[PDB]
Amino acid sequence: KNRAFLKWAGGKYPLLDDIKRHLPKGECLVEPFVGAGSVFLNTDFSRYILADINSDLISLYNIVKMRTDEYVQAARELFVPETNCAEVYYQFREEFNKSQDPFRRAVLFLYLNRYGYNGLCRYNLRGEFNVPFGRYKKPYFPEAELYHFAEKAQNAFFYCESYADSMARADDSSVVYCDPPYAPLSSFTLEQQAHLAEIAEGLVERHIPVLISNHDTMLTREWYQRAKLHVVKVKKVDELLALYKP
DNA sequence: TTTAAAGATCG
DNA sequence: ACGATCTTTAA
Ligand SMILES: C[S@@+](CC[C@H](N)C(=O)[O-])C[C@H]1O[C@@H](n2cnc3c(N)ncnc32)[C@H](O)[C@@H]1O
Repeated sequence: KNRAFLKWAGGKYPLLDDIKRHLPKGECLVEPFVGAGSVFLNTDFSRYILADINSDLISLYNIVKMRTDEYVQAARELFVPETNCAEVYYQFREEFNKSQDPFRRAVLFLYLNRYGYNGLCRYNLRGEFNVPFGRYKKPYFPEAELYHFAEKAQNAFFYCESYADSMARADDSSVVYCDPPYAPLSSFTLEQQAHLAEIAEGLVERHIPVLISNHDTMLTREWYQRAKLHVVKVKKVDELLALYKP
C-alpha cells in the first residue's frame, strides 16, 4: 500500500481495499478531492485528473512533478535535527506566509506539514498558515514517497478548483471518485453535500461512473439514494460507499 | 462610543 | 473538540 508523502485528513488507508473493489474501470480517473492522493497512489489508471480547493496543495504537487530532483534536494535540508524546535519552526512558518516564490513555499509546506501539530493544515481569514509547532521526536522525510509521487504524476493533471468544475472534466472514458469532507455526526456545508450527489446523478446520466465515500448517517443515505450503496464496518459510525453505475 | 452575541485567533 | 483574547456584527 503506497503511502502519501503528506500527513493529511482522509487518508483512508484502511478502506482503500473497499474503494478499489467498488471503483469501476476506465481510462481516466477524476478526483475532485484529491487531498493526499492515497487513491491516486494506489490505483492504476492511464490518466488522472486530480483536483482540490487548496492552492498550496496543488502548487506543491505541480512543483514536485516538474522539478522533482531540485525540490527533494532543497526540502531535505529542512529535515535535520537543528530545525526540530519551536523558534525555528515559527520563523519558517513566517517565511512561508511571506514568501512569493512557489518553489520556496512548496519546500516549506512539506516541513510545516511534518513538523506541525497533528499534521494539520489550518489558515486564518488572512490566508496565513497558523498551525503551532508539533514537537515530534524525529519527523520523517518522505523521500521515497516523493519520488514515487513524481513518477505517477507524469500521467496526472493537477487543478485548483471546486468539485463542480473538476467533475465537468469527466468524459465517457472517465471514472469519478469523490471523497468530500465528512458529513456531520451531530467549511463544507450541507448544501454542497447534496449538490455533490446531484452532480453525481448528472454524470451517471451521461454514462459516467461515480463513486462517493462518506459516513453512514441518515443524511448520507438520503443524499445517495439513487446509488448502489455498500456499507463497510469500521458512537460507532461506519463508512458508506455510494456507487452510481451507468 | 454602547451593547450583546457571535465569530475568529492560535497555541 | 479546547480556551483565553482578540475582532466582527447589528441595532
Ligand atoms: C477530507 S480530504 C480527503 C482527501 C483525499 N480523499 C485523501 O485521500 O487524502 C477532502 C479534500 O477536499 C478538498 N475540499 C474541501 N472543500 C472542497 C470544495 N468545496 N470543493 C473542492 N474540494 C474541496 C480539501 O482541500 C480536502 O483536502
